[PDB]
Amino acid sequence: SKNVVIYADGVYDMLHLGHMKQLEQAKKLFENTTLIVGVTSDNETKLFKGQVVQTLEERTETLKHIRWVDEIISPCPWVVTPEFLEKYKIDYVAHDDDIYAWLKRAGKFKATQRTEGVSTTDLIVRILKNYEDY
Amino acid sequence: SKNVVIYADGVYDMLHLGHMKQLEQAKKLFENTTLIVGVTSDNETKLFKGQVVQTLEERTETLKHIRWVDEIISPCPWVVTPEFLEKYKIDYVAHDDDIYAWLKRAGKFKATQRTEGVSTTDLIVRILKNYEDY
Ligand SMILES: OB(O)c1ccccn1
Ligand SMILES: OB(O)c1ccccn1
Repeated sequence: SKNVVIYADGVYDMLHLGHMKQLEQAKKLFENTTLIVGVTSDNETKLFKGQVVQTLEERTETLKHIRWVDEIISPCPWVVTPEFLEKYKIDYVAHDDDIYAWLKRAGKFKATQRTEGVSTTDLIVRILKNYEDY
Repeated sequence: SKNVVIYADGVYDMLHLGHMKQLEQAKKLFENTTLIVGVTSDNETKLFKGQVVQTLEERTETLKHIRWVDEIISPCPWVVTPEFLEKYKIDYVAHDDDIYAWLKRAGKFKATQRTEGVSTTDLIVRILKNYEDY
Protein backbone atom coordinates (compact mmCIF):
# COMPACT_ATOMS: atom_id res chain seq x y z
CA SER A 1 0.00 0.00 0.00
CA LYS A 2 2.05 2.91 1.42
CA ASN A 3 5.68 3.41 0.39
CA VAL A 4 8.21 1.81 2.74
CA VAL A 5 11.84 2.86 3.05
CA ILE A 6 14.21 -0.11 3.28
CA TYR A 7 17.88 0.24 4.20
CA ALA A 8 20.53 -2.39 3.45
CA ASP A 9 24.26 -1.93 3.88
CA GLY A 10 27.47 -3.77 3.17
CA VAL A 11 30.84 -3.71 1.47
CA TYR A 12 29.62 -4.83 -1.99
CA ASP A 13 33.20 -5.68 -2.95
CA MET A 14 33.33 -7.45 -6.36
CA LEU A 15 29.51 -7.44 -6.72
CA HIS A 16 28.10 -10.86 -7.68
CA LEU A 17 24.80 -12.72 -8.08
CA GLY A 18 24.69 -13.30 -4.33
CA HIS A 19 24.71 -9.56 -3.58
CA MET A 20 22.17 -8.86 -6.31
CA LYS A 21 19.81 -11.53 -4.99
CA GLN A 22 20.05 -10.03 -1.48
CA LEU A 23 19.24 -6.59 -2.83
CA GLU A 24 16.30 -7.98 -4.78
CA GLN A 25 15.00 -9.60 -1.59
CA ALA A 26 15.25 -6.37 0.40
CA LYS A 27 13.60 -4.44 -2.46
CA LYS A 28 10.63 -6.86 -2.53
CA LEU A 29 9.94 -7.12 1.22
CA PHE A 30 6.86 -4.96 0.62
CA GLU A 31 4.72 -4.03 -2.34
CA ASN A 32 5.94 -0.44 -2.56
CA THR A 33 9.47 0.25 -1.37
CA THR A 34 12.40 2.58 -1.72
CA LEU A 35 15.61 0.59 -1.22
CA ILE A 36 18.52 2.66 0.13
CA VAL A 37 21.85 0.87 -0.05
CA GLY A 38 24.72 1.91 2.21
CA VAL A 39 28.27 1.25 0.99
CA THR A 40 31.01 1.10 3.64
CA SER A 41 34.13 3.29 3.42
CA ASP A 42 37.56 1.86 2.66
CA ASN A 43 39.23 2.65 5.99
CA GLU A 44 36.51 1.26 8.23
CA THR A 45 36.11 -1.84 6.06
CA LYS A 46 39.83 -2.65 6.30
CA LEU A 47 39.93 -1.78 10.01
CA PHE A 48 36.94 -3.89 11.13
CA LYS A 49 36.33 -6.51 8.37
CA GLY A 50 39.57 -7.01 6.45
CA GLN A 51 40.80 -6.73 2.91
CA VAL A 52 38.74 -4.88 0.30
CA VAL A 53 39.68 -5.08 -3.40
CA GLN A 54 37.68 -2.24 -4.93
CA THR A 55 37.71 1.35 -3.73
CA LEU A 56 34.61 3.10 -2.43
CA GLU A 57 34.10 4.79 -5.81
CA GLU A 58 34.18 1.52 -7.76
CA ARG A 59 31.93 -0.41 -5.37
CA THR A 60 29.42 2.41 -5.50
CA GLU A 61 29.54 2.90 -9.28
CA THR A 62 28.78 -0.79 -9.83
CA LEU A 63 25.79 -0.72 -7.45
CA LYS A 64 24.25 2.15 -9.43
CA HIS A 65 23.61 -0.33 -12.29
CA ILE A 66 21.53 -2.76 -10.16
CA ARG A 67 17.81 -2.43 -10.82
CA TRP A 68 16.73 -2.91 -7.21
CA VAL A 69 18.77 0.02 -5.90
CA ASP A 70 16.86 3.25 -5.48
CA GLU A 71 19.36 5.34 -3.51
CA ILE A 72 22.95 4.87 -2.42
CA ILE A 73 24.55 6.36 0.69
CA SER A 74 28.30 6.35 -0.02
CA PRO A 75 30.06 6.17 2.31
CA CYS A 76 27.54 4.97 4.87
CA PRO A 77 28.17 4.84 8.61
CA TRP A 78 29.76 1.62 9.81
CA VAL A 79 27.13 1.32 12.59
CA VAL A 80 23.45 2.07 12.09
CA THR A 81 22.05 4.36 14.81
CA PRO A 82 18.43 5.27 15.67
CA GLU A 83 19.23 8.84 14.58
CA PHE A 84 20.52 7.59 11.21
CA LEU A 85 17.15 5.90 10.65
CA GLU A 86 15.33 9.08 11.63
CA LYS A 87 17.45 11.25 9.34
CA TYR A 88 16.64 9.14 6.23
CA LYS A 89 13.10 8.16 7.28
CA ILE A 90 14.01 4.47 7.21
CA ASP A 91 11.31 1.98 8.18
CA TYR A 92 13.25 -1.29 8.01
CA VAL A 93 16.85 -2.43 7.99
CA ALA A 94 17.32 -5.46 5.74
CA HIS A 95 20.17 -7.73 6.75
CA ASP A 96 20.96 -11.44 7.06
CA ASP A 97 21.07 -13.04 10.51
CA ASP A 98 23.44 -9.19 19.01
CA ILE A 99 24.22 -5.85 17.35
CA TYR A 100 20.76 -5.77 15.69
CA ALA A 101 18.85 -6.55 18.92
CA TRP A 102 17.68 -2.95 19.17
CA LEU A 103 16.49 -3.11 15.54
CA LYS A 104 14.41 -6.18 16.32
CA ARG A 105 13.01 -4.56 19.50
CA ALA A 106 11.83 -1.61 17.45
CA GLY A 107 10.16 -3.83 14.84
CA LYS A 108 12.60 -2.48 12.23
CA PHE A 109 14.53 -5.67 11.38
CA LYS A 110 13.87 -7.77 8.26
CA ALA A 111 15.98 -10.82 7.47
CA THR A 112 17.33 -11.67 4.01
CA GLN A 113 19.53 -14.57 2.86
CA ARG A 114 22.91 -15.41 1.35
CA THR A 115 23.40 -17.55 -1.73
CA GLU A 116 26.55 -19.60 -1.27
CA GLY A 117 28.75 -20.52 -4.20
CA VAL A 118 27.87 -17.69 -6.61
CA SER A 119 30.80 -15.45 -5.71
CA THR A 120 33.42 -13.78 -7.87
CA THR A 121 36.20 -15.65 -6.08
CA ASP A 122 34.26 -18.88 -6.72
CA LEU A 123 34.42 -18.26 -10.47
CA ILE A 124 38.22 -18.00 -10.49
CA VAL A 125 38.25 -21.43 -8.86
CA ARG A 126 36.15 -22.83 -11.71
CA ILE A 127 38.66 -21.34 -14.16
CA LEU A 128 41.63 -23.01 -12.51
CA LYS A 129 40.09 -26.49 -12.40
CA ASN A 130 40.69 -26.59 -16.19
CA TYR A 131 44.38 -26.84 -15.25
CA GLU A 132 44.84 -30.23 -13.60
CA ASP A 133 47.40 -30.51 -10.83
CA TYR A 134 49.45 -32.79 -13.14
CA SER B 1 9.45 10.80 -28.54
CA LYS B 2 8.30 7.39 -29.85
CA ASN B 3 9.54 4.17 -28.23
CA VAL B 4 12.60 2.66 -29.92
CA VAL B 5 13.62 -0.99 -29.66
CA ILE B 6 17.37 -1.43 -29.16
CA TYR B 7 19.10 -4.80 -29.43
CA ALA B 8 22.53 -5.56 -27.95
CA ASP B 9 24.12 -8.99 -27.75
CA GLY B 10 27.17 -10.65 -26.28
CA VAL B 11 28.53 -13.34 -24.01
CA TYR B 12 28.22 -11.37 -20.73
CA ASP B 13 30.59 -13.83 -19.06
CA MET B 14 31.52 -12.66 -15.52
CA LEU B 15 29.51 -9.42 -15.87
CA HIS B 16 31.49 -6.32 -14.83
CA LEU B 17 31.31 -2.52 -14.85
CA GLY B 18 32.42 -2.49 -18.48
CA HIS B 19 29.42 -4.57 -19.59
CA MET B 20 27.05 -2.53 -17.45
CA LYS B 21 28.33 0.74 -18.90
CA GLN B 22 27.83 -0.61 -22.44
CA LEU B 23 24.27 -1.62 -21.62
CA GLU B 24 23.60 1.80 -20.10
CA GLN B 25 24.87 3.42 -23.29
CA ALA B 26 22.64 1.30 -25.52
CA LYS B 27 19.67 1.95 -23.22
CA LYS B 28 20.18 5.74 -23.44
CA LEU B 29 20.72 6.08 -27.21
CA PHE B 30 17.23 7.60 -27.40
CA GLU B 31 14.82 9.20 -24.99
CA ASN B 32 12.39 6.29 -24.91
CA THR B 33 13.81 2.84 -25.50
CA THR B 34 13.27 -0.83 -24.87
CA LEU B 35 16.67 -2.53 -24.57
CA ILE B 36 16.65 -6.21 -25.58
CA VAL B 37 19.82 -8.05 -24.62
CA GLY B 38 20.82 -11.24 -26.41
CA VAL B 39 22.96 -13.76 -24.51
CA THR B 40 24.96 -16.26 -26.59
CA SER B 41 24.66 -20.02 -26.03
CA ASP B 42 27.47 -22.07 -24.52
CA ASN B 43 28.25 -24.23 -27.56
CA GLU B 44 28.45 -21.43 -30.10
CA THR B 45 30.46 -19.23 -27.73
CA LYS B 46 33.08 -21.96 -27.22
CA LEU B 47 33.07 -22.88 -30.92
CA PHE B 48 33.52 -19.35 -32.34
CA LYS B 49 34.93 -17.18 -29.49
CA GLY B 50 36.64 -19.44 -26.96
CA GLN B 51 36.39 -20.26 -23.31
CA VAL B 52 33.31 -19.25 -21.32
CA VAL B 53 33.30 -19.56 -17.51
CA GLN B 54 29.61 -19.23 -16.66
CA THR B 55 26.81 -21.28 -18.19
CA LEU B 56 24.01 -19.73 -20.20
CA GLU B 57 21.71 -19.86 -17.16
CA GLU B 58 24.15 -17.99 -14.90
CA ARG B 59 25.07 -15.32 -17.46
CA THR B 60 21.39 -14.68 -18.07
CA GLU B 61 20.36 -14.66 -14.40
CA THR B 62 22.98 -12.01 -13.63
CA LEU B 63 21.82 -9.77 -16.50
CA LYS B 64 18.27 -9.80 -15.14
CA HIS B 65 19.51 -7.65 -12.20
CA ILE B 66 20.89 -4.84 -14.41
CA ARG B 67 18.59 -1.81 -14.48
CA TRP B 68 19.10 -1.01 -18.16
CA VAL B 69 17.91 -4.42 -19.37
CA ASP B 70 14.30 -4.56 -20.44
CA GLU B 71 14.17 -7.98 -22.13
CA ILE B 72 16.59 -10.85 -22.50
CA ILE B 73 16.71 -13.31 -25.40
CA SER B 74 18.50 -16.38 -24.03
CA PRO B 75 19.96 -18.01 -25.97
CA CYS B 76 20.16 -15.51 -28.81
CA PRO B 77 21.26 -16.35 -32.35
CA TRP B 78 25.00 -16.11 -32.90
CA VAL B 79 24.42 -14.01 -36.07
CA VAL B 80 21.83 -11.26 -36.32
CA THR B 81 19.68 -11.57 -39.47
CA PRO B 82 17.23 -9.09 -41.06
CA GLU B 83 14.43 -11.54 -40.21
CA PHE B 84 15.53 -11.64 -36.56
CA LEU B 85 15.14 -7.85 -36.44
CA GLU B 86 11.71 -8.09 -38.06
CA LYS B 87 10.55 -10.79 -35.65
CA TYR B 88 11.35 -8.69 -32.54
CA LYS B 89 10.56 -5.30 -34.11
CA ILE B 90 14.13 -4.09 -33.50
CA ASP B 91 15.02 -0.60 -34.69
CA TYR B 92 18.73 -0.48 -33.84
CA VAL B 93 21.52 -2.90 -33.06
CA ALA B 94 23.89 -1.46 -30.46
CA HIS B 95 27.44 -2.77 -30.71
CA ASP B 96 31.02 -1.49 -30.49
CA ASP B 97 33.05 -1.08 -33.68
CA ASP B 98 32.55 -5.98 -41.96
CA ILE B 99 29.84 -8.24 -40.53
CA TYR B 100 27.71 -5.20 -39.54
CA ALA B 101 27.98 -3.50 -42.96
CA TRP B 102 24.39 -4.45 -43.78
CA LEU B 103 23.27 -3.00 -40.43
CA LYS B 104 24.94 0.30 -41.27
CA ARG B 105 23.44 0.30 -44.80
CA ALA B 106 19.99 -0.07 -43.30
CA GLY B 107 20.53 2.78 -40.83
CA LYS B 108 20.16 0.28 -37.97
CA PHE B 109 23.68 0.43 -36.47
CA LYS B 110 24.54 2.41 -33.32
CA ALA B 111 28.04 2.34 -31.85
CA THR B 112 28.82 2.00 -28.14
CA GLN B 113 32.16 1.80 -26.33
CA ARG B 114 34.32 -0.45 -24.15
CA THR B 115 35.81 0.59 -20.83
CA GLU B 116 39.22 -1.02 -20.50
CA GLY B 117 40.59 -2.09 -17.14
CA VAL B 118 37.32 -2.61 -15.23
CA SER B 119 37.09 -6.36 -15.81
CA THR B 120 36.62 -9.23 -13.39
CA THR B 121 39.94 -10.76 -14.45
CA ASP B 122 41.55 -7.35 -13.85
CA LEU B 123 40.43 -7.43 -10.21
CA ILE B 124 42.14 -10.77 -9.54
CA VAL B 125 45.34 -9.14 -10.78
CA ARG B 126 44.93 -6.34 -8.23
CA ILE B 127 44.51 -8.99 -5.52
CA LEU B 128 47.73 -10.78 -6.43
CA LYS B 129 49.90 -7.65 -6.47
CA ASN B 130 49.59 -7.71 -2.64
CA TYR B 131 51.86 -10.78 -2.87
CA GLU B 132 55.24 -9.54 -4.05
CA ASP B 133 57.27 -11.82 -6.27
CA TYR B 134 59.82 -12.11 -3.41
O1 LIG C 1 29.60 -5.95 5.59
B1 LIG C 1 29.44 -5.71 6.93
O2 LIG C 1 29.40 -6.75 7.83
C1 LIG C 1 28.96 -4.31 7.44
C2 LIG C 1 29.73 -3.57 8.33
C3 LIG C 1 29.28 -2.31 8.78
C4 LIG C 1 28.04 -1.83 8.30
C5 LIG C 1 27.34 -2.65 7.44
N1 LIG C 1 27.75 -3.87 6.98
O1 LIG D 1 30.52 -11.52 -28.04
B1 LIG D 1 30.49 -11.66 -29.40
O2 LIG D 1 31.50 -11.16 -30.19
C1 LIG D 1 29.16 -12.04 -30.13
C2 LIG D 1 29.09 -13.18 -30.94
C3 LIG D 1 27.88 -13.51 -31.59
C4 LIG D 1 26.76 -12.67 -31.39
C5 LIG D 1 26.93 -11.56 -30.59
N1 LIG D 1 28.08 -11.21 -29.95
